Amino acid sequence: GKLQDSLDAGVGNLVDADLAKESAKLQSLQTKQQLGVQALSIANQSSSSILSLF
Amino acid sequence: GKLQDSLDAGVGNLVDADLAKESAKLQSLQTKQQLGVQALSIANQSSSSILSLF
Repeated sequence: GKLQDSLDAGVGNLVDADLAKESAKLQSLQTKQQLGVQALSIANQSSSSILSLF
Repeated sequence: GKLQDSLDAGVGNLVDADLAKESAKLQSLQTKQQLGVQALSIANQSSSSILSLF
């Protein structure tokens, strides 16, 4: 029984993720995605300024 | 008659338990069991703290 518990703990050490770090990574990536969307939206508009020259 | 009495006394010396110590160990182990149940119940709650971070 003790050996089976040790094997289960070892599997958990191998594959289980640390959700506390993921809680910060998620919010950081959401903010980064919003700024990326806004930057691409600003980038789309570059051609519109040429109309002013004619 | 005396020899049979001595044989019975020797058997009792070999196998009979000393209940005076058992009376103390019983209460000590009941307290130990209560604390073990409470400690395991505390340990079951480790996953609840993760929910607060999301």
